[PDB]
Amino acid sequence: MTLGDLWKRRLNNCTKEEFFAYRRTGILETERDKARELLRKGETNMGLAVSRGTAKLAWLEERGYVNLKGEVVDLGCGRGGWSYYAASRPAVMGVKAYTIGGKGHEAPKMVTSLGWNLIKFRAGMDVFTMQPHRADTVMCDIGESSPDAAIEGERTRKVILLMEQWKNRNPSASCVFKVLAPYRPEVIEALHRFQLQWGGGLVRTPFSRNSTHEMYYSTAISGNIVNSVNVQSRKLLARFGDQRGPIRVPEMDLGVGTR
Ligand SMILES: Nc1nc2c(ncn2[C@@H]2O[C@H](COP(=O)(O)OP(=O)(O)OP(=O)(O)O)[C@@H](O)[C@H]2O)c(=O)[nH]1
Ligand SMILES: C[S@@+](CC[C@H](N)C(=O)[O-])C[C@H]1O[C@@H](n2cnc3c(N)ncnc32)[C@H](O)[C@@H]1O
Ligand SMILES: [Mg+2]
Repeated sequence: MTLGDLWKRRLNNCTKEEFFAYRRTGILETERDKARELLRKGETNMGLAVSRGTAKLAWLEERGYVNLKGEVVDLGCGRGGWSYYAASRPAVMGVKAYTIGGKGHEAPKMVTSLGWNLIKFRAGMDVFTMQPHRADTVMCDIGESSPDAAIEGERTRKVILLMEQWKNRNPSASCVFKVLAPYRPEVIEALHRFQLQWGGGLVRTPFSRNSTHEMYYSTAISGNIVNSVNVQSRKLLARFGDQRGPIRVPEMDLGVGTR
């Protein structure tokens, strides 16, 4: 049993009020008041982020932890926050975005955010059985939360295997992907093998809530994986009891227009 396993158990044991306060203590949170209503009413001429994912990927790019370029593939695009971010980057020439959709899953939001015309969305697509194709940048933000850490570990393992398949097709592609449950043993083993062959490392974004252990793997960074995970598990375990609120910041606005 790992520190992350203990964190998950302590999380599940919170009362409702305890969980709510812990979830957001000390986290950066974009102000989505305007964006949320525009999307709800069906406004398409908007550059405000379609989800909280946009600011997360922007942070990784602005830190130099990812370098989005060329032909990008967004595996599990959901509402499209990462696809719209990538399409706005001058170094990106095209985005192919795929998501399963259906009951309980978010379909792409359709807006004129800058570079929208460079995105090809395909909903109703399972990426785990889809054959890889050529790409310069492979992104994947898949990892559905579950109160069961063993399920979260298996979900994470499937994402890492997907990334190995895309790297097999594209050995030189840059990769950025969510690692939902990085502390599980089969996840450590799989990440170690990934890092051995492809380089990379893990990083925690400041927008990720304390109710998730998610870390992002990128081929553009480095770092001992076990040390990265345990550092994160301890920061999460130490935040239990903190009463400070979230840190509110403006939502990303990418502007509108074609590229
Ligand atoms: N103690 C407690 N734990 C909870 C509760 N709800 C969720 N959790 C735990 O927190 C984990 C993450 O919960 P969520 O924040 O809803 O997961 P998410 O993927 O971010 O969900 P979205 O907000 O829809 O994006 C769950 O897998 C549970 O382990 C709750 O009401 N009480
Ligand atoms: C919420 S999204 C990522 C958020 C996105 N990066 C953004 O910025 O809006 C994760 C998506 O992956 C989708 N997904 C999960 N499993 C999938 C699968 N096997 N194939 C395709 N899409 C999948 C889920 O429906 C979900 O919408
Ligand atoms: Mg989660």
